Amino acid sequence: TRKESYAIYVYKVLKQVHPDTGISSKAMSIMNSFVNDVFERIAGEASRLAHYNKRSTITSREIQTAVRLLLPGELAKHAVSEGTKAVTKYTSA
Amino acid sequence: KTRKESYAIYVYKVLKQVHPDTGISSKAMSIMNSFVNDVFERIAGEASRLAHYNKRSTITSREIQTAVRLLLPGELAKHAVSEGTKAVTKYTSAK
Amino acid sequence: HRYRPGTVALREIRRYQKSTELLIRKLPFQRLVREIAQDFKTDLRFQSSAVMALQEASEAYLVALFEDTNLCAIHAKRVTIMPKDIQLARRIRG
Amino acid sequence: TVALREIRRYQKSTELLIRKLPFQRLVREIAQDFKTDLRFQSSAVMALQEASEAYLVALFEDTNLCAIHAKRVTIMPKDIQLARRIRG
Amino acid sequence: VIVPGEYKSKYDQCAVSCSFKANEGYLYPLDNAFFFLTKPTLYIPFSDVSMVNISRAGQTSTSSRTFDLEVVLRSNRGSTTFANISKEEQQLLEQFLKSKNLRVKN
Amino acid sequence: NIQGITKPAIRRLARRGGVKRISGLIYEETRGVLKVFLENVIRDAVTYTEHAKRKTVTAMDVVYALKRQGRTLYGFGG
Amino acid sequence: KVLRDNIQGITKPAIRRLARRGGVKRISGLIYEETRGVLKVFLENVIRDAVTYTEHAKRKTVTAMDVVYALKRQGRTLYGFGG
Amino acid sequence: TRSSRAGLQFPVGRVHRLLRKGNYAERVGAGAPVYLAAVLEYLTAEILELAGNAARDNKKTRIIPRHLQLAVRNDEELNKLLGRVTIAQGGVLPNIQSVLLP
Amino acid sequence: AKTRSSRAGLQFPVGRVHRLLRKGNYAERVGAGAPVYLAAVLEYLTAEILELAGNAARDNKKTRIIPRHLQLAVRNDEELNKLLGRVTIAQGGVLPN
Amino acid sequence: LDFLKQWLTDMDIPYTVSTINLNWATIMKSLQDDPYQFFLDGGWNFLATGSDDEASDESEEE
Repeated sequence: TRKESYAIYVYKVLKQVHPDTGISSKAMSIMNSFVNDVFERIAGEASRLAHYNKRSTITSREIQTAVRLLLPGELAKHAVSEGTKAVTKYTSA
Repeated sequence: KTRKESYAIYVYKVLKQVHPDTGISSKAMSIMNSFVNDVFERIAGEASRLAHYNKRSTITSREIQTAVRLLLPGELAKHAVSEGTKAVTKYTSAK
Repeated sequence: HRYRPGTVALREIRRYQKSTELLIRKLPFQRLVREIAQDFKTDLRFQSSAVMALQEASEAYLVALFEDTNLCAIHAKRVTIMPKDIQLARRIRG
Repeated sequence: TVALREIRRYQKSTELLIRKLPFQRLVREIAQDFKTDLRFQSSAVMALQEASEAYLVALFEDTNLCAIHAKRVTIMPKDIQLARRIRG
Repeated sequence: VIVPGEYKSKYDQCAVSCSFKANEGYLYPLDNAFFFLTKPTLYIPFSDVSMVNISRAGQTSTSSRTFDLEVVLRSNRGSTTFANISKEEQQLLEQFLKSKNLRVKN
Repeated sequence: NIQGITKPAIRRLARRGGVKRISGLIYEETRGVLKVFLENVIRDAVTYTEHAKRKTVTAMDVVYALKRQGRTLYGFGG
Repeated sequence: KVLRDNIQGITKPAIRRLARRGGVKRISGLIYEETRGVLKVFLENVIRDAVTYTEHAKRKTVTAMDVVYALKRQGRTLYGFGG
Repeated sequence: TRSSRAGLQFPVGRVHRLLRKGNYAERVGAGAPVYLAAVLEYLTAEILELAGNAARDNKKTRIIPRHLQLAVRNDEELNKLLGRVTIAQGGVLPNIQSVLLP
Repeated sequence: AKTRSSRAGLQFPVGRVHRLLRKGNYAERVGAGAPVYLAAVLEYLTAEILELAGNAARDNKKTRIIPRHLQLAVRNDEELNKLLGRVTIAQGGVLPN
Repeated sequence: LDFLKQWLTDMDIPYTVSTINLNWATIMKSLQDDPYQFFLDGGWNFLATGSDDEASDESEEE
């Protein structure tokens, strides 16, 4: 059966951040549940913000404010910088 | 002005149904409306979560029944499921 | 008559437990809040009901924290609260 | 003195201190009250046990802190209810 | 010989469990004494029993093994407090105590 | 500013809490705690406003911020 | 059928090793039964929510997914089991 | 009308629309708004009766937030349902520790 | 290029994340700008935790990362400890103290 | 840590870095009983770990 896993991409991220390092299946499950949890947190915050400002569509602005709220300070700064760079490259392409 | 919807009319109706003499201040009514909205939001969040968890689009009465069974401390939950099952039976009877 | 130490304090405990009034003064607290909010966005205006909400939220937080502080002191077998108690309470709260 | 080590040995380890099968039987015992014929997943049993382990560990941390405030190096039960109530 | 009593505890049981010296053990009533098992095995004869008292708190958890019973023996000046008793156990013990006509302080 | 939350007022708060005797360092330390908690709430409130494209801190936004923090408030918002 | 003393299955050395992992130095005797009770209350809370999720699921097995979901309601989410 | 059909006070049709608008699901059950309106009405009834009893105790005929706070905090169940919530102007239950007393 | 994750250049799946937001009913219709930014955020967070975990593993000298390393990094780093304070990492253990 | 290491090198005192724990009590008692028994059983190199456990995983791919 197909299983919805971020693991395939998480392994790529792991090798880019640290080439020689490997991962146990247990830690890999930790990361899969981590990505699911953070995704649900940010997406839920964006949905509430869309309802709160009465917008019917989530957008990059909602996601970045959701990041600003949920993340603490330093990760919030670096995450918003990386994310705005990411939407910037995507749009410029 | 804009049309702003609050549940105050129904809160006030129920307040007569239970204690006819007593009235409700506007501030306490705002508190009660906030409580009603929060309770509905919590129950709806849990019910939608259950439907998503179990791969069921439709929010049928069973989903909200589980939500009431979960969110509330149980000694209100037993009542709340009871009146609601009664209500669904009544609505099925009527058309 | 000269009240013995502590009795008037107990009287105030009963008094302000009965009362349902704001125990921090509105304009000093509003000035304080505005001073904090200078950092995040300068020249920011406040809805007055919003300021009231910040105030009562802070009151609830400090009241519960003083309850925990007093519990810590009574656990410490000391009637007078000390800062030690406040750190202990917040550290348990986490 | 071995008591002082005995803090520091188990702190490193990732082992689950509560023995596996008595926890399984406890979990099924609690299950029986709410529903019977319930066939738990083994993964579910380990998931329960790990959370219980962490919760008790944090509780004992707060307990020892309460004792240190009291000038008592021994945890007393008053520390347990104090930590529970302040945590809420 | 001593025959076990015909007095039935909670759930038809013949004894009641409670903690002592950091150890859980049973109490068995009998014709002329209470026998507390098993470390240390303690006899409390009714004739030597001076009086008993009950201590209780007010909380929702009172229904779960909370009430306490303190007995005094005057011959040895020995006071023993019996912790961890629930509502039904306390009621059955008190019923036994009136039926035996022992002095219950309060 | 934070000094405006003065010793009589801290005593009044502590008496509402239950405290009978109060040490002197309590006032300064409590002032610090109030500073910290107010920062925590206000950051979320003003962030909510920057999303909203308003220049004022609305009480509804305050309620949403306190909801996010978990220290929910009822009555001063819908 | 019926089980008893399973909470007593939590052993005194297990409680002491827990307290030592948590940093405790000297342990009073009364700690053990109350820690047993605290563990007990936490377990009925978690198990009640999990079993409720399963009764919604129309399933006779309490999946680790439902366990995680109950813990998430309790606000003590765990990573590593299911997803 | 459906609210009369289900014999309830809180609005079944309004709850149905608002559930649809909330994006809780692609589909929203027919008895879902009925059941949810029943639950919400029961909760309002419980809180209102407890607050009214507290108001009679406090010698009032309108319920102020102090009555709501007193009801919620004194009732063990409602304290758990609304534990994190703080009621505006509600105050704290009078509770004073034993050692403090003379 | 052809695939959306490539047109962005993101590792985590832009297209799949779009599908998840669309199916989750988080809004009536999710915009096309949102999923790219979200996938970027998840990339950055996973990268941070993975770097810290590998660093802890290098102190331990073990090449593989284990949930002990994962929990050690999370608890020790103040910032990510605020992000995941309520979380418990399974078989993580407790830090020395 | 670097300052401590430089200071100890200046004092000319060999140092050890490790993570394991044993008593101080039993080592003191045994070494009063015989100052050389611990050098016989390997000296201060025993703190260095040679074989504690083995940990691994099957695989991680998809």
